Amino acid sequence: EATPDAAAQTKLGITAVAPDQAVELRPNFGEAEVQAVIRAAYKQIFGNTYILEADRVVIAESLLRNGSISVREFVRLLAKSDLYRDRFFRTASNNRFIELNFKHFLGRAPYSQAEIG
Amino acid sequence: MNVLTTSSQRGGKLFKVTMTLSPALSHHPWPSLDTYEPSQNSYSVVVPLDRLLAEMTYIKNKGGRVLDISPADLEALGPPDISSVAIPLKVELWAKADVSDVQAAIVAAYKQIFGNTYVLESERLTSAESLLRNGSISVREFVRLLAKSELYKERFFFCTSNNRFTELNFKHFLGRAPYNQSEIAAHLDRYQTFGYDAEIDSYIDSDEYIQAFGENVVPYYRGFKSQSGQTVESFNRMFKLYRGDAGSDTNLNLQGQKRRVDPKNLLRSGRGI
Ligand SMILES: *[C@H](C)[C@H]1/C(=C/c2[nH]c(/C=C3N=C(/C=C4\NC(=O)C(CC)=C4C)C(C)=C\3CCC(=O)O)c(CCC(=O)O)c2C)NC(=O)[C@@H]1C
Ligand SMILES: *[C@H](C)[C@H]1/C(=C/c2[nH]c(/C=C3N=C(/C=C4\NC(=O)C(CC)=C4C)C(C)=C\3CCC(=O)O)c(CCC(=O)O)c2C)NC(=O)[C@@H]1C
Ligand SMILES: *[C@H](C)[C@H]1/C(=C/c2[nH]c(/C=C3N=C(/C=C4\NC(=O)C(CC)=C4C)C(C)=C\3CCC(=O)O)c(CCC(=O)O)c2C)NC(=O)[C@@H]1C
Repeated sequence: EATPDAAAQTKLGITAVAPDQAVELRPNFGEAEVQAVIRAAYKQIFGNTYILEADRVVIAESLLRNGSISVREFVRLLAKSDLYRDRFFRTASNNRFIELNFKHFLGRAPYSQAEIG
Repeated sequence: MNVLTTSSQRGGKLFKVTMTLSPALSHHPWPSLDTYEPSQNSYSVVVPLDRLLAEMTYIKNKGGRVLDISPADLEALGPPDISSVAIPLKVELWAKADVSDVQAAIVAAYKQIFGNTYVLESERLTSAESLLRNGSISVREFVRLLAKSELYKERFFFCTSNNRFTELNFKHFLGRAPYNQSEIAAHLDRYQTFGYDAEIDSYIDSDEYIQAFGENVVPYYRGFKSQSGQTVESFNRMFKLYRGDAGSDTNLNLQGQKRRVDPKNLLRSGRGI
């Protein structure tokens, strides 16, 4: 009984995310390069939910251009957003919130009940 | 680097932190040994006061080490205004100077020679002042006396390094900042054999001194305006050596005497030795 390599991935539809491409902001970044990190960050950090024009956070991503803040600081600004609160936390229970924060902030899920506590 | 906000949305004094980055602290998502981006050997972050303790411990627990911390409010301040030093002003001590004119020179000399640094009534030199105003001493010669004086040595030369003392000297005796690593090296060697007096003598004696404010002109700030044979970077170094009006050269302040001009910056303008 034979399986193509990457059969395990294609079942479970983890094919896209299994090995996952990293996006890095680089020095003297171009205008298109930054746009791509933003695009990525909003997809991971936010949930794969839809960010409409109104939703976007102008001030945080302006600082990301001109290197005032790093991407780690960009992520922190995104995470403390009416928008992040409105989705995620305000409707969720603390168990569902903490489990969501693991994932968006770090790809893993929570390893144990202690971590939740 | 520039900081764009003094305070966080929640009230909190931001503080710029500068570290030497380490592979652990940030690394490329690449195969092979982790490397920090070369351009960010010295990384800077602005953190609120609350996260400052945690931020710094983490940096240090990795191989990071902290280059310096500075309040964001002092940072993200205008480069000093050059208004007063763009055109120095200049003082000439005529022969047959009346009482007031001599006084003005004296004041001006103490200002330039000592930096903003204050000279108390007891510190002030009657003898040297005496000589000026019955003739006998040139403004140039008075200036030599001041740099010979202990007052000068105690502030500039006895606290800081000879490396620092040289540029400190340059600025006081010549408006210019130092150009090139060579000047710093020459002065140091002069000092080792000839001693302190000969070094002081070599700035007043130098033709650059003579060409500008040669005799009977109180020294003024030549730097901040374009001078012959001056490296372009020297102009930038003048902004480091001269911080605002009401900023001084002070042994008094914490770790008072340090180097305004980094050694590396000097190397850029010229190397050879
Ligand atoms: C339009 C023809 C019909 C329609 C669609 C519809 N979809 C939503 C909301 C979502 N749709 C998706 C779907 C996707 N995410 C993806 O990445 C992909 C492609 C890989 C799809 C197709 C998602 C995730 C959402 C949620 C968006 C969010 O997170 O905010 C709606 C809106 C429902 C809502 O209340 O948000 C609608 C209307 N529905 C119709 O009636 C049309 C027939
Ligand atoms: C080899 C010919 C010479 C040599 C190299 C050498 N390099 C290091 C350490 C580092 N080298 C770099 C270089 C880069 N990082 C980058 O990201 C890039 C490209 C974008 C370069 C070119 C960096 C940043 C480091 C320091 C941190 C790191 O390890 O990534 C060493 C070791 C220094 C140490 O003590 O760690 C060495 C030996 N040095 C030699 O001996 C050769 C002459
Ligand atoms: C008095 C209200 C408070 C105080 C003051 C204080 N200042 C110093 C030392 C200096 N302060 C200045 C001030 C200025 N320099 C300028 O040129 C101007 C505007 C043109 C000002 C106002 C300077 C130059 C110095 C440094 C030189 C020197 O100290 O001789 C001190 C002395 C510091 C020391 O430790 O010796 C003090 C005490 N401090 C207080 O206690 C009051 C709250």
